[PDB]
Amino acid sequence: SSQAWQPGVAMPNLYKMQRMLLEKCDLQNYGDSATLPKGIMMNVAKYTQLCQYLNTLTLAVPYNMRVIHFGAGSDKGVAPGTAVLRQWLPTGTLLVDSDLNDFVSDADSTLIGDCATVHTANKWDLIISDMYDPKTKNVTKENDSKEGFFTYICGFIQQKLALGGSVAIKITEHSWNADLYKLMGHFAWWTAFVTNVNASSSEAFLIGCNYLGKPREQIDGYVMHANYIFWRNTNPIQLSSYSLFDMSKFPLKLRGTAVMSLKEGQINDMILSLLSKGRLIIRENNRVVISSDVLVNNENL
Amino acid sequence: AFAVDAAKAYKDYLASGGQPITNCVKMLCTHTGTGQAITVTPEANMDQESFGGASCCLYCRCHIDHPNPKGFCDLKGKYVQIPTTCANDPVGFTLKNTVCTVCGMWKGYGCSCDQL
Ligand SMILES: C[S@@+](CC[C@H](N)C(=O)[O-])C[C@H]1O[C@@H](n2cnc3c(N)ncnc32)[C@H](O)[C@@H]1O
Ligand SMILES: [Cl-]
Ligand SMILES: [Zn+2]
Ligand SMILES: [Zn+2]
Repeated sequence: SSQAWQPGVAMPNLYKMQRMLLEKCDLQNYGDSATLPKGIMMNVAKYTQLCQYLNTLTLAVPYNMRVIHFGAGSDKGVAPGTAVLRQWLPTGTLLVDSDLNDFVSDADSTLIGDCATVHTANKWDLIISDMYDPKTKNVTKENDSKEGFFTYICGFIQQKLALGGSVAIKITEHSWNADLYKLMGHFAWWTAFVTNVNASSSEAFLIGCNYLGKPREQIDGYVMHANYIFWRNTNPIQLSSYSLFDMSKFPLKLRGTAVMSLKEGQINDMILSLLSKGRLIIRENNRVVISSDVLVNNENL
Repeated sequence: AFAVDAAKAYKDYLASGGQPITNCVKMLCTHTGTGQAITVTPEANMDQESFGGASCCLYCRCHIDHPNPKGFCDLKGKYVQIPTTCANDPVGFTLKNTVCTVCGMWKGYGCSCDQL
């Protein structure tokens, strides 16, 4: 439809309010591939459409913004998604990325290793994850909530996402976590966004917009994922690369959103309102310091 | 006294007919930019492609030290504009060419400082 000229399709609200049972994901357009512009990689196209969609939300965009990107390496040993994020984000935005395997990157700093080894002294305004293990795509076994790096991501959000910040976390039919959906109820708004270039995949980005640090809504994550699959199962999305050809309004506007440091006792309804509108970030404004835990072993003799 | 000469090695490899380094990260952009060589955001004009800088750097891509004595990289974290006719080998292009320190275009691919 007219959806084909959008960067992708967000989960309609009515599907979010259902109580479906989890079924297998059977996509009508399965196997089809979008025609990408000449020489453009899928992950560049995909991140571009993700960023085009995020431009339509009420993201907080402060000065001295801090973004961290998990799962940023490719099997090519480069970081196409990080390159798009850096293009999108205002110049000077502090960008850190990470992956299990070594890769070369345009980020300001890159940590190599299991994400659970990553620690940061500071809080973040935006968290992007493309972390994924293709071995989860096992149609012969039950599709249960997954732990692994999702357990890390849930804790990291609750501990290190600034109030007002946002996240975009890649999931698929089999790569998902019930607590992560439940955590989407701690943002002013949330959705599951499917890029039009990859619409034949059960992939989506779970987007939490403007973190409130407490539940606005109680979400059962097993039911929500079933709701997501029901939507995908019943709403074929036409593969489309159209939005890639209009880049004039791509850059994220440097809103200069205010940053304040506040203690949990000071977060009143008026603060919560400002957080909910993309008008306020709550965190310290100190230096950005990160580290990766390294396991040491001497296997000699 | 001994240090590997990766630049010479890549030049000789290309002259002997080797396939250019691939998977340089090409960006989507308007292609209405300034055309300067190395920029904080993609600046390709109609005659250029913009690439993520690190992916077009021989030293980054080969996991070797940079020539700069402090080991700094001119490309990492920026975007490099490559003439469309040379976009089949962005690494070779960035290695073989030099940026005009006055106007910021590639010498011989946009720099007109030596014409007034
Ligand atoms: C879809 S790919 C990365 C694509 C990349 N974002 C890009 O821009 O092209 C999935 C990534 O998740 C990473 N990954 C998966 N599990 C991980 C874990 N437990 N810790 C860290 N990285 C992980 C993989 O190494 C892999 O590079
Ligand atoms: Cl629910
Ligand atoms: Zn380099
Ligand atoms: Zn010049």
